[PDB]
Formats: sequence, C-alpha cells, structure tokens
Amino acid sequence: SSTAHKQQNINHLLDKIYEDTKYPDLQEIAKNFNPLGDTSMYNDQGAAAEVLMKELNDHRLLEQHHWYSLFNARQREEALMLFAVLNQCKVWHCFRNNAAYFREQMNEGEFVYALYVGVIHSKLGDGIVLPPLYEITPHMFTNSEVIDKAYSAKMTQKAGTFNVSFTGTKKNKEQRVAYFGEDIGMNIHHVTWHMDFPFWWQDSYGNHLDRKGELFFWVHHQLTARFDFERLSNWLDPVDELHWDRIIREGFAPLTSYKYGGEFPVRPDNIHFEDVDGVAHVHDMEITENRIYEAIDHGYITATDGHTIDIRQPKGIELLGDIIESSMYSPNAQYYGSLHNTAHVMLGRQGDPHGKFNLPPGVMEHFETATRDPSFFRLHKYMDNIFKKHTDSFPPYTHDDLEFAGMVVDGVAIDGELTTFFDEFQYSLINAVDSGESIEDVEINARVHRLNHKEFTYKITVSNSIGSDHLATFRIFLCPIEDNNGITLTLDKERWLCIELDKFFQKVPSGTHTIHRSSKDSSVTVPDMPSFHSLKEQADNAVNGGSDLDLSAYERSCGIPERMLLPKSKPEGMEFNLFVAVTDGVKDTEGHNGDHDHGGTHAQCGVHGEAYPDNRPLGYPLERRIPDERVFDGVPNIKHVVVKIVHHPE
Amino acid sequence: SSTAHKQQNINHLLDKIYEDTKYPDLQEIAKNFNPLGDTSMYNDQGAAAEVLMKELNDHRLLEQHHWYSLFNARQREEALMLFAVLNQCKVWHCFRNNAAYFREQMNEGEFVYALYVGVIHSKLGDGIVLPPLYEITPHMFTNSEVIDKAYSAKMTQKAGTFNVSFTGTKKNKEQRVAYFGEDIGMNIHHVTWHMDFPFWWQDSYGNHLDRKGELFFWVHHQLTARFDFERLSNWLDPVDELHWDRIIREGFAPLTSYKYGGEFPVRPDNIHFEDVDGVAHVHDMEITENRIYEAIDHGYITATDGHTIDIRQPKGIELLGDIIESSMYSPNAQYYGSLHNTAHVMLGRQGDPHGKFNLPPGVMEHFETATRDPSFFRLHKYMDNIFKKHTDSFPPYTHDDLEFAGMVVDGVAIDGELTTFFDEFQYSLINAVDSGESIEDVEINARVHRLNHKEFTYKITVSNSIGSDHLATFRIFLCPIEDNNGITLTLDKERWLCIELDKFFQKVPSGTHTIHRSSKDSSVTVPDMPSFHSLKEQADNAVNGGSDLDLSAYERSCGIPERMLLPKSKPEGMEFNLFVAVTDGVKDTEGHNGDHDHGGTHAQCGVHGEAYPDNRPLGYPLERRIPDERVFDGVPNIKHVVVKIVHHPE
Ligand SMILES: *[C@@H]1O[C@H](CO)[C@@H](O)[C@H](O)[C@H]1NC(C)=O
Ligand SMILES: *[C@@H]1O[C@H](CO)[C@@H](O)[C@H](O)[C@H]1NC(C)=O
Ligand SMILES: [Cu+2]
Ligand SMILES: [Cu+2]
Ligand SMILES: [Cu+2]
Ligand SMILES: [Cu+2]
Ligand SMILES: [Mg+2]
Ligand SMILES: [Mg+2]
Ligand SMILES: [O]
Ligand SMILES: [O]
Ligand SMILES: [O]
Ligand SMILES: [O]
Repeated sequence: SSTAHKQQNINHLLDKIYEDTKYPDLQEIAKNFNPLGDTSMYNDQGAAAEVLMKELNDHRLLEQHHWYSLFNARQREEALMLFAVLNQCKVWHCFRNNAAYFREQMNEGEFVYALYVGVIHSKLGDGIVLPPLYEITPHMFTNSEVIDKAYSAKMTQKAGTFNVSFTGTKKNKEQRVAYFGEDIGMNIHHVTWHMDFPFWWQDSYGNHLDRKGELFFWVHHQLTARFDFERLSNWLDPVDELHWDRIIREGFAPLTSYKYGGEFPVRPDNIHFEDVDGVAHVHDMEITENRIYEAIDHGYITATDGHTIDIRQPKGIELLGDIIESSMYSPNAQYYGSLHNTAHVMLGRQGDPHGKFNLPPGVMEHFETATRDPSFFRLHKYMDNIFKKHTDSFPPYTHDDLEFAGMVVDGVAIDGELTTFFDEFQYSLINAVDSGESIEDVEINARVHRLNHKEFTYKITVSNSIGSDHLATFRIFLCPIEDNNGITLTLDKERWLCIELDKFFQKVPSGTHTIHRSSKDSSVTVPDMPSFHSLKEQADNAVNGGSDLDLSAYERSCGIPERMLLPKSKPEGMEFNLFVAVTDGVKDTEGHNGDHDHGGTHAQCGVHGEAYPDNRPLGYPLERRIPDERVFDGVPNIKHVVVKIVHHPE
Repeated sequence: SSTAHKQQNINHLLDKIYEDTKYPDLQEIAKNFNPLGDTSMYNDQGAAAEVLMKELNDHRLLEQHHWYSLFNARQREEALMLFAVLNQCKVWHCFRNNAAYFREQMNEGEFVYALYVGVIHSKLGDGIVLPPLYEITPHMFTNSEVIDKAYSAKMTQKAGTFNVSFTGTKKNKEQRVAYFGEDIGMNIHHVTWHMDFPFWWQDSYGNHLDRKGELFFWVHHQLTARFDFERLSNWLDPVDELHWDRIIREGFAPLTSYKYGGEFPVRPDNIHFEDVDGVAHVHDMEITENRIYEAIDHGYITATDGHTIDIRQPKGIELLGDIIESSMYSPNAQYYGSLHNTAHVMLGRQGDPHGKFNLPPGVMEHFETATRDPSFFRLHKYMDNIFKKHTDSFPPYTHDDLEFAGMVVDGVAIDGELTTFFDEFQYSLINAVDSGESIEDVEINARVHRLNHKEFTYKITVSNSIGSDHLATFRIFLCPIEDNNGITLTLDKERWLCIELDKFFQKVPSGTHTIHRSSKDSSVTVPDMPSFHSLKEQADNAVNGGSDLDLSAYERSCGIPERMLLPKSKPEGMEFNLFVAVTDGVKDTEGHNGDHDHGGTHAQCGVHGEAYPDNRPLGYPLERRIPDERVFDGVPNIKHVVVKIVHHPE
C-alpha cells in the first residue's frame, strides 16, 4: 500500500506474463480471493465485479494464449470489464487482489492492457512506473528472427544478446526511415498516448480528459510531420495521403510474430482497398469521410436530433477529433461512425480481407505496432488533411492577434552543435520465452540501433519593455527551409510541416535577459524507459528493508523519446528554420497557474489528472493560414533563425 | 560396409541435422578426414573433391543455418558438388567419411539434399532406407503453430504430442481438399520422384534415367487428375488452368516457417503475375510457352543448329518432357528455356516479386512443399494441357491397335467394399528443436489426420482362347462417370481425368481364369515410411550384435501413398467407372522379361537402376483421343464396370 510495495506488486503481476504466476503470494490470492466477497472495497458496491464474474462463470471470456487486439470490439469489451473493476477499487489491496485473481483467469493481452490503463487512470496508481511493454510482451516489438534466437537460447539454456536489424532490404527505399516507426520508444510513446487518452473513455469512469479530441489531432499531426522530416533527411519525398479509391503504393512485411496467433500478415505493394468482412465496405469509409467534410464545410456538426453544433470556434477542432477518431465523446456516432479506428482495421486486414486465410490482425490493429507499417503515415496524413481543412477555414491571425505587447525576441541561438547519430540500446526478451517448472532462467537480450542526438541548450534573448515581470510561453518549432527538390518554401508552405520541439512557461523580468533551456527539459519528450530489471531491483531494494526512493523521478511513458527530438538530417548537413514564438503566459495559462508544476510532457501528453495547461489552439501560432508573411515578420515576439543539423554516421 | 552399418551411419548423419554432430566417431572423421588425402577412393581420382574443397576453402559456400531451395541455381550447384563427390566414392568408407566431413562444413539443406540423392543414385546406397524428410526437416512439413508447441515443449523440457490441423478456415472452400496436397506422404512421394528423376541429371553421373521426360509428364498428370478427383468428391469444380495473362484466382497462406529464413510467404487471392527480378519476366514465360507449342504443332523440335527432330513418334512425348521441365536432356535449352521449373519460381515469388521485403522462397520453390499451394494444381493442369495437345495429335487407336487376340475380360469385380475414412498418424518433431549441450531430449510428436481406405482385392475373370499360356499386362484405371454438375461424361471426356490404380504383369494360362490382385500390391503406391525412430531401432539392433535383417522389405519412398489409392468420395456414396485393359505382356515387356522383379512402384516411379519395364506410352490405352466409343467397346480385352466408393466420416 506504499509505493515500493505497489511497484513490486505490479512488477510481479507483469513478470512472465504467458505463464501462471510464480509468486506464492499471488498464487494464494488467485486461488482464494473472491472478487464478490466484500463489495465495500468498490465505489460501485461491486457492480463491475458482478459483470466480469458473470462473463467468467458463463465461459464467455477469451481464452489464454490467444492474440488480443484493442480494435476487436468484443476483446476490448472484455479488457475494459477488468479495467472497470480495478478502477472501482477504493484501496490498493482491492486493486492488487483483483489483478492477481483475473491474471490467472483472463487472456494475457486483455489483462496487460487492463492493468496498464488501470494503473494510469486510478489514483492508486500514482507513483507507479509501468515496465516498458517491449519487455513485458517483446513479441509485439521484436522481429521474428530475434525471437527465434531467444527461443533457441532458451531451448539450449544459453544466455545471449542478439542484434535486431530493421525490416526489409536495401532495395526497399522505405527501409531508409525504418528507425522512426520501428523505434521501440516511439512505439511506447504511441501506445501510451492512447492509454492516457483512450477512445473508449467515458467520464462515468471518474473524470474528464481535457481537450482529448484536439490532442488526438495534434499528437498524430506531429507523428506525421516528424516522419516526413525523416524522409526529407533521407532523400525521400513526403508521404502521399491515402485515399479509399486509389492504390496503397507502399506494401509492408513486418517479419514479426505474435506469441500466440502466428506471424503478422504482409501487405503487397500497389493494392486497392478491398471490403473487409465484419468491419466495413470501402464505400462506407468514403461516405464517413464525406460526412465529416460536410460538417467542416457547413461549419457545424449535426446532432442526433438534427440540431446544429457550431464548430466555427476554438473547440470546433476538439469536437472534430471526437467525431473523427471516433471517441465516446462523439456527439453522433450513429451518423459520423468511426473513420480513423475503422481505417486502422481496414488497413490492418488487407492481407486477408475476407477471413479466408486464418491470418491474425495486422500491425495496424495495435498501437504497439502500428507505426511500423509505412501505410500508418499515409493514413495519418490523409486524416491530418481533414483536420487541416477545418483549421485553414479560419481567418489568418493579425498583428494584434499575435503581438505580445512589450515582449520582443532579440535573438535566438543554440549552445552546442546539432548532431545526430545512432547508438545501441538493449532490452530483455526473457518474458517472450517459456520457462518452468523448476528450471532456471538465463539472460536473453535484444540489441537495437536507435537514433540519438547530442545535448544542446537554447539561448533566447528577450526584452521585456513593460515595467513589470511577466509570465511568457515559449513555443519552439523546427521548420523545413527547402523541400526534397531544393525548392524554397514559403512560411505558409512550411508551417504545417513544422515539428514541435518545446513549450514552456517562464517569468520574464523587466529588461533584456537571455533565457536558457536545455534540450533534455523539452515538454515534448521523455527519457528512455527504465528497464524491467532496473524497476525490479529498485522496488525489491525498497521493500526488503525500508527506503523511500524518490520514484517521482521518471517522466511519463507518453512523449517523443528524448533521443528522437531532432530529425536524422544528413552527413553533409541540412539547414532548418528554428521558429520561436513568445506569447502571453498570463492569458495562455489562465485557470491553471504559471508557477504550477506541469510535468515533463505537457505539450502533447498533457498533465496527468489535471486540465490541459495551455489555452491556445494546439499548434499556435502556426495552425492558421499565413498568406502574408509580412504579418509574422512585424510581430516582435516571433523570430526564426537558421540552424544546421549534421548526422554523424558510424 | 554392411547394410546394418550403412543404415546406422545414415541414421547418425541425419540425426539433429541443425546442430554439430553428437556422435564421437563422426566428430573424429569431420575433424581429421581429408577429402583429398587418398584420391584412389574416387572413380574420378579426386576431380569432384577438388572442386568442392576449392569452393569451401575460398569461402564461397552457403553458410549453415540458412534457407535452401533446390530451385536456386547457385545453392543447387553447391549441393550437387557434394553429390558429385559422394557419387564418385568407390566404397562405403569414402561415402561415409565425405558425408561426415561436409555435414559439418556445408549448409544443412544442401547437405540433406546431396546425401539423399547420393544414397539413391549410388550402388553403395542399395539396401538403405532413407528416413522420412518430415522427421529430418520437420519445418518443411509442419505448420508454424505446431512447431511453436514443439519449441515450447523443448523450452519447457516437457514431452507432448500436438495435433496438426489443415491450413485456412472453413470459409475457404479450398480447405475441403487440403488433405491431398498437405498429406506428408504425398509430399514425400513428390520430393522422392524428383530425387529419383532429377532435372539436373546428366548421364556423366554414371547411367541413364530411362524415359524420364515421359515419366515427368505422367507423374504430374496423375497428381493433377488425382487432385481433381478430390475436388469432385467435395462438391468443387475442377481446377482451372493457369495462364500468364490472367489472374491466379486462389491465393494461399501456408502458415508454415523455415527453421532458418522466416515464415513462408503468402499469396493473396486474385493476383496478376508480376515480373520476378532475377528470374523471368511474365512475357518470357509466354514466349517459352509459344515456342513449345510451335514444336508440338510443327511436329518437330528445333535443334541448336536448326535441324528438325521429329516428335511424331512414340518418343516425342519424352522429348517434350525433356524440353518442358526442362531437364539436362533438353536438346535446346537456349531456345526452349525451362518453362516448368521457372514457373515454380515465378509462382513461388509472387509474394515478393521484386525482392523488396526480404521474404524467403515460396512453398512452390521446394518439392517438399509445392503441393501444399493450391496454385500447384492450376500450374500443373496448364502444363498438362501442353502435353495433351501433343498426345491428342495422334490418330485414335483402332480395333487392331488395341486387340489382344484371344484374350477377353469376361468380368471385373472387387472383393470388399470401397470405403475411405480419416485416421491419425504421428511423426517426431525432435529434429526441429534445439538441444544441447549436455541436456537430455524429450519426445515431441505431431499428429495429423490422413485419408485412408479399407483393403480390397480385384477379381478379373479372363478367358485365354489361345492354346498357350500368355503373359498379360493388367492396366487398371478409375474414371469419373459424371462431373460436378451431374453431367454424364463421354469416354473421350473421361479418359484424361482417369487415375491409374494399378499395372502388373501376370501369366494367363489357357482357359477361363480369375485373376486376384490385392489393393496393397498396387504398382502405383507405396506404404507409409517407417519412422526415424523405427529405423534407428532396427539398425542399432543389427549393428550391436550381428543380425541380417531383411531390409529388402520396404518399397521405395516414391509412389502415391497406399492410404490415398482411392479418392475420398462422399458419405452418400459416389459411383465411378473401373476401367481394365489387358494387353499383350510379351510385347509390352520385350527387352525387360516378364518373370523379372519390377519392384513395388514401377507404374510412375520406374525400377531403381533398371530400364522402364513397359514399352507402351504412359497412360496406354487412354492417352489418345477416343472420338468413337464403338472402337473400345468392340475390343474384348477392355472392360469397365461401375463401382461405388463411400466415405465414412468420424
Ligand atoms: C552485434 O552488434 C554488436 C554491436 O552493435 C557487435 O559487436 C557484434 O559483432 C554484432 N553481432 C553480430 C553477430 O553481428
Ligand atoms: C488431439 O487429437 C486427439 C485424437 O486425434 C484427441 O484425443 C485430443 O483431444 C486432441 N487434442 C486437442 C488439444 O484437441
Ligand atoms: Cu495513434
Ligand atoms: Cu491512428
Ligand atoms: Cu513435381
Ligand atoms: Cu512441377
Ligand atoms: Mg480464433
Ligand atoms: Mg540472404
Ligand atoms: O491513433
Ligand atoms: O494511430
Ligand atoms: O515438378
Ligand atoms: O512439381
């Protein structure tokens, strides 16, 4: 019931997840605990526990040792039944005991999902650090070749560390950017964002997820823009957008497998979409798309009873994210459907669209794996352009809109060269292999090459010519100067390609002062996850003894990995525009304070258990059309400078 | 150097083929034997050993733990270099020592292939029974799910027997006939036929393979006709033929994996052929096809210098098989290419035709696996129709052609009901899993359901009204009466669909006599292979002690499995025409004797180390057009009767 004991409990529950628990205390609980024995431990007096126990007793739950997809409606419903129980627990012993009990009864994929979102969305989970999913379920992050070497290492009872190479061949130009969507941390960022902001969320679970639909737009806009920056760095053109009536040019072979369920399916190059039995017809996707664009071009969403909901206003983008994803916040799912989530399944199933071949779900049908597929970025550019029609519909900002009166950016510079490189990172495959009973384990690791960069610090010189210190928001973006054809981009053509590097609030005293901000402190990024082995060691050292470790150290798992803050760029160097906008922090943070702690990842992942701290539209001030660059040049609190990034190859 | 010791040596060499040998004697030989140390052990005084050793010493051979395809030109060349050495050994110690030495140096797939064809084509191999390849390399015969359970059984050190189900789902109508092409014995029949009659054979290896090109036509004609009989039994239409300019309707997901190389690739439904980089353009296949048909319709094959080779003669079909397969017997590979073998690769590679995805060869690129793919039978019907244009070009047989004067078939009947069913068969997966060092093995088996039938005996009453006993050939075929639409077939429309059930030579004494022939004695079929475990036990029992076991018991591994002699048919029963032709055995066997032993599989697999014993065209007397059924009805030595086959489901 302390953080050390809770962390250890979670560590134990997630250990060797494909086998019955090996911890005597958890075995005893799974044997003897009755989820219905004392309903006073629940806030709903047992309602959720009754629902799940009835499903269990009627033999209606998915078996153990079976693939699980969050996009599968019934499997999701089953996972959410366990989430609902955990979420109702008043105290930790309820949470732990129900987790231990249902770990041994329910499908492992459902259980892991429910336990993670249960920890994230319950106050009882505060202070717990979830192990990286690439060590809890390594199959979802590790190609089949390396798993086989792990299987071989286990079959032969010999330790080893095995190198993971990217999918494809050098003949496949898309392999040039495999280090983006295949990065294990980028995959954790993506799954964790959706765990923090789930489309199935209903506020009856206990609280509201502030601005979720707009953050849904923004986080995926940033994934798309970041991927395109890697393409530009590797002599590739931007991704095309998907369209339902045109071929998906770039196929994909994941070369990965489920632990149970077989190899992930492949998609050949240059295929037309086919209807997917049990999911949707291609034509249904076109109609859904049309209906969303009808709302955007009408300027209003149509409610279930036909009345209009105005979207010509700052929350319009959020309501659009609600209906596009779609989430349970959608005002009218009967009419607007679920374009984005259904599209994930439509794409994921194109290797077996009629269920003739007994193929498991595609990589697009899991947030753990979706960015590994090149078609992820074609789909999300397509979706991004829907949002962009709405954001482009507003009048361009004026001088008066943008000016922070009395605040001028005199200069922008960086301390330290902008240098990227690849280094090596290891994670454990032990959870992927079968052990027991009464046979000892051996160390089995994967080694991956990952993008990284050297530390740097921004130097932003501002002059506050008001006679008072003022809170300011510093908004930092990296923008392309030229496209892959060497063509110089206008600001209007740059703005939608810019990637967010940082956003922070800082008091600017009167006078001229230099603000320093380290790359490591970015509110866009989070560090590499601590290893499962490290979390066990720290939790065990605390429990066996008694030591209050400041676990309030790790960031969150949602956020672009720190190592991927910068695009790869080129060995010969590339020049980019570093764009800084300094805006009125008093107005931006009204209702959430400026001195308050906002965590390490508020730019795209918000603040755990709090409202979103920045009132401005996501992407401000680049999210509206800029047809006249003179407007931005005339605003003293906006400035961009040219910076150079060099890739250091091996 | 005796059969017991040779069998044990082979057993040891093939044991746990993915790991260094565990037998101390073979380890010593691999360490100390010099293939170039005493050239007097070779018939070529070491020429072949020098070629292979140079390749080995120059690091030019395929690494161990890598996929192998006989259709890969360079990998085949490497395997054949080892075959060439084994084939030159004068005595067994040369054969054994070179096998042991190169087992530890060469790729395991190349080694197994070379060792099998070396045993088959060397007189030193006489009396050896090769273990079934499904136990030597189980990955090539076992779906990935079951291998994973084997991997799990090994990782956990627990014995088990695991059920293999057919690929696909019940929504896939092609799964109705998966028991044909996925039968492990049918796969061994196919690989062994090609090992007995390899397209790479050159007579400089020591002997000629009699009528090989015509047997190539015939064995594949019979595979195609037998598959279509299973389709008819399961309410399916006949397979369509492939065409290079039309879609391949039926895709395929093997759900199988290589031990090294990854999962076998899938082919989606309804794809057009694409050019395959490094293999051929689709257009090249069309041109090759056209050139073959030009020879057929000209009535002659064009030699390299332009002179004509007449094919309007009994050996024409053989020369066509030579140029179509193509084999090294082809008179003009520069012009006629290799339609059939290239088509195997063209089909096999359609999941990755441009090498972008790092996918290993398809199931069509191994004789072990090719019949698992539905497209196998569409390709081979296409090829079969090329041969049929030639065979249809000859004048129909006349009464005088067909009559065996003084020999009448008075009656045809069967002792015993014709009943099919499915039963269970087990084979070991131990060679598929990793062991060692110094850790004990455990029993790991696959259980498959396989077609089978009850024993029956033909009763053929003949009257020999010549005043002398006469040798006769009994030719027995099963022919459809109606197609899948309930339409009654004419004899001309039946004949190409008939399947060979038996062919035997027997002296018919003067008078009226009943000939009895058991289904078990069919010259078309061979029994199930003895298990690797059984072969080890019998060889070990002989070596450790001294006992001359009549190993001259097992048939061969080439031949339709006995269990698959009859089509499945239907639970409600199906009627077929049983066609018996009794022909002049003196003329049919001229040059090969009648009383001589022809083995158990001469109909399609010939006689090991001897000429083909039947002079008639393969398929006689059904291989020419029969436009006038009156001709066959007027021949007393031909008779057909209606028989019923019933399937007994579980
Ligand atoms: C794996 O990578 C490490 C460093 O990244 C290297 O030392 C080692 O040689 C590699 N192993 C293999 C088998 O290539
Ligand atoms: C496997 O098949 C056997 C007989 O074919 C049967 O007894 C057994 O129940 C099957 N096992 C499973 C797990 O279905
Ligand atoms: Cu997402
Ligand atoms: Cu998405
Ligand atoms: Cu063949
Ligand atoms: Cu073939
Ligand atoms: Mg299922
Ligand atoms: Mg290779
Ligand atoms: O997403
Ligand atoms: O996504
Ligand atoms: O073949
Ligand atoms: O074949």
